[PDB]
Amino acid sequence: SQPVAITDGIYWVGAVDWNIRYFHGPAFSTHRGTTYNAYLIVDDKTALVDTVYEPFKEELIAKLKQIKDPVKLDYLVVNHTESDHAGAFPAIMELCPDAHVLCTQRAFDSLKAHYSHIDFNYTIVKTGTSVSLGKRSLTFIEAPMLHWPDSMFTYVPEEALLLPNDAFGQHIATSVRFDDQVDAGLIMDEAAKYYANILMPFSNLITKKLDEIQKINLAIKTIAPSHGIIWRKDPGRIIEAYARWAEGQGKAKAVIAYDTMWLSTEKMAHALMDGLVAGGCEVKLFKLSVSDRNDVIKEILDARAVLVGSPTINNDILPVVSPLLDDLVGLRPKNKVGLAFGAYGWGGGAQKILEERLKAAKIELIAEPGPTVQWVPRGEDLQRCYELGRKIAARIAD
Amino acid sequence: SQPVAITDGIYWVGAVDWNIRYFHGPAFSTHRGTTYNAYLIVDDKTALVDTVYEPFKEELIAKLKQIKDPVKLDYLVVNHTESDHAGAFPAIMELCPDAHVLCTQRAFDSLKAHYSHIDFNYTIVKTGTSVSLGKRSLTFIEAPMLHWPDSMFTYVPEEALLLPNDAFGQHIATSVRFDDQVDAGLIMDEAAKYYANILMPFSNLITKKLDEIQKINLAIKTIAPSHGIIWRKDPGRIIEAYARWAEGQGKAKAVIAYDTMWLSTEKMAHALMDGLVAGGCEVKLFKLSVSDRNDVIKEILDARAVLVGSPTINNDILPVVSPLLDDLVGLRPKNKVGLAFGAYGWGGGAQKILEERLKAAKIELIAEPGPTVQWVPRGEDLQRCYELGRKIAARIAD
Ligand SMILES: Cc1cc2nc3c(=O)[nH]c(=O)nc-3n(C[C@H](O)[C@H](O)[C@H](O)COP(=O)(O)O)c2cc1C
Ligand SMILES: Cc1cc2nc3c(=O)[nH]c(=O)nc-3n(C[C@H](O)[C@H](O)[C@H](O)COP(=O)(O)O)c2cc1C
Ligand SMILES: [Zn+2]
Ligand SMILES: [Zn+2]
Ligand SMILES: [Zn+2]
Ligand SMILES: [Zn+2]
Repeated sequence: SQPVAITDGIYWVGAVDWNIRYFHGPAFSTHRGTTYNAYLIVDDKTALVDTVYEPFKEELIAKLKQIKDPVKLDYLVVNHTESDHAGAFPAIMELCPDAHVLCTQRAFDSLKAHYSHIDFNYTIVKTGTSVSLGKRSLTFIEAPMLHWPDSMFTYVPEEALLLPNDAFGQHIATSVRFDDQVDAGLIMDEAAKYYANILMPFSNLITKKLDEIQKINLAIKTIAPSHGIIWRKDPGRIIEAYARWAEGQGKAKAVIAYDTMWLSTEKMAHALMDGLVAGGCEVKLFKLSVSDRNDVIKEILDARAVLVGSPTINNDILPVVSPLLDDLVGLRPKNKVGLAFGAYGWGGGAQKILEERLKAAKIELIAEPGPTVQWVPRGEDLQRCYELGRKIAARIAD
Repeated sequence: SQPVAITDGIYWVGAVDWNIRYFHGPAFSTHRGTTYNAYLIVDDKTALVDTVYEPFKEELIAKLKQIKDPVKLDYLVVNHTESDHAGAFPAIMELCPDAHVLCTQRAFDSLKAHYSHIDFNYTIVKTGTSVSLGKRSLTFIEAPMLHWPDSMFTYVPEEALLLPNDAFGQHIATSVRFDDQVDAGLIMDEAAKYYANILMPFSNLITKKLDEIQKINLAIKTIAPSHGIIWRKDPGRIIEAYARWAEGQGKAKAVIAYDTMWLSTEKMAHALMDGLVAGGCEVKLFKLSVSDRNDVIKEILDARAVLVGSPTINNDILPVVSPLLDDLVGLRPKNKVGLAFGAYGWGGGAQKILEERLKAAKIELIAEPGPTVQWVPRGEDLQRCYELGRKIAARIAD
């Protein structure tokens, strides 16, 4: 209800969403809700950075009024136009028709598309352009595909404050606002779940952007994303993390996701696992119909190996295994080795589909024609899987 | 606990599984449990038809012993070798090592695969072979792929009793055993849920099989499946139902399955629905992340149109929509018209995938390049969808 000062004249005026359990419709599971972060920079001219998810506009406005009532607003920065950040645009614009919009070109197009019927003053910004607010100013950095084509970060020189919008955020609801008021390991895990499910496909763009920021030698003292905690005590940690994740070196870990109807594919999953562990490798095993897809993807970000298994039903794979596969193809895991496996009763069919989809995700099969078994595994069948797991372990070496 | 007599000398000795909520691993959802039906025919020689899911072997044996304790068993018929019916094979075979197995060739192969280490006396049966038990006898009818390659039905002429194993069954748990002690509409619906998710792919085989039985002019006075209620009062209904479902004529109904992240695909689903309803069509609308895939498939059995929609995320379809698509390809719905639709932000990509998978399920698209919208629908966009729903209605005619 109350705004929170990041420093004098700079306030967090977002909204906390405790009860939301799924983001992007079904796409992302938020076991602990999330927040919609918006920032108010007060000066000779005052600027509001991003807005809020439409259902929380009241909270935005109520917080704005707590800093200064008749909401002033000279500039309204729109770093991103998805709905969780631009949904309260009509309301804010209605509250200050004179507000000057600062956004990218693609942003401007999106904004006219999602709202039209709303006229407003503006200026398309590009990497490097800068507006002054008086004592402080805000410069911009275009971030195409650093989630969306319209994406961009805002930087406040005078304070070394970076406002990347989605980048560096984590989906978590707390009444506390800063990284130093939260458990280090828990918040870094949320951050990884975030990266893995949203930024994984743009890993190469992340390093490029990180380097650009590195060259220009930008001083970053605090990072305020659009979701979650504000990295005020140690931005370095999250920046180093993004670099490692985007590089994709990985860790000597393997994720095995699968499902079964009568346990044979499971017995194979188990043997494969034993081989992987014997080869000195950490293993995470997921029975998909009982695990969270986003929690599985998060584990894959650091894994060097991804094994997926399934029996064949009606000459296809088991439908619970589909989500993970189409999600992998779209997320484009970088630098991963893999394997498909599973049982069958007569003709088979799921193995082709599994290898097809795994290759479409650019994951290199450690073995064209993966382990397959008819009806039930026998001693040598499980032994072969064990050896295979041992092979994968040797390659994921480290 | 107690066996139930179907008629003197013929008893139901199966087990009721009240708490199972998912069958075939994740594949089939059993909102109300299921049962594993097995029958004991007593005569000069006594025969047991099918056994029971391994975890319920004690109930089987306990029931057998209440009929006659030293379990006698001269013949053990194995109509089907999946585990829900042959899981207690070891235990029965160890209780009567001399039992004579009567099964198909493919059954015999499966049996040696899933068990080996168990030898038993037997005789491969074919359509027409018949064994006598004294006063009554049992004749067999091979039923390849009427679910499994090893499937077959058992017929007891003296009583006009058909024991089809899975065919004609329904996944439902009740303490009552017969169709006349259950609501007609509820049991027929469960029967349809069953047919749609298991038998839909073999609808052509179903009519052939129904015809062969028709010509041979078999007197069926009672049908005792391997799951659910026993059709003892009106076998006709369930046989006529299978005929109509297998035929695939359908009904003037349309199923629309979809999901969205921001509501545009939903608004399109809505428009398409209005057109379909305006054209005199019944419509079932399913938001996939909140509906039961099996419940959705059941509705498609009767539908003449199947519309599937999805926005595009990372150049792919939304992962929640995958299960239904791969399940439709494998189930091969007979004689269906369809359409794919959805929104997108820039490049698109889900429409291609949707149409491909829809074709792969041999569903005739009522329009290659289905309705697609960028960002949000505008008036003409929804109008167009409305017209399309209107068009499909016209074809679904009736
Ligand atoms: C409804 C159902 C449909 C099936 N369809 C096929 C099929 O099309 N092709 C095949 O080769 N096996 C088929 N099977 C057999 C399974 O692939 C086989 O039983 C396997 O051992 C099960 O693997 P699991 O124990 O890992 O679940 C089917 C089994 C069931 C229950
Ligand atoms: C995480 C996320 C990833 C996206 N990826 C793509 C993409 O690869 N290609 C595209 O054309 N649009 C993409 N979009 C844009 C959506 O397709 C677009 O916003 C659409 O309007 C959402 O459909 P809906 O309102 O039915 O949920 C993406 C949107 C989000 C939120
Ligand atoms: Zn409040
Ligand atoms: Zn082990
Ligand atoms: Zn009991
Ligand atoms: Zn309406």
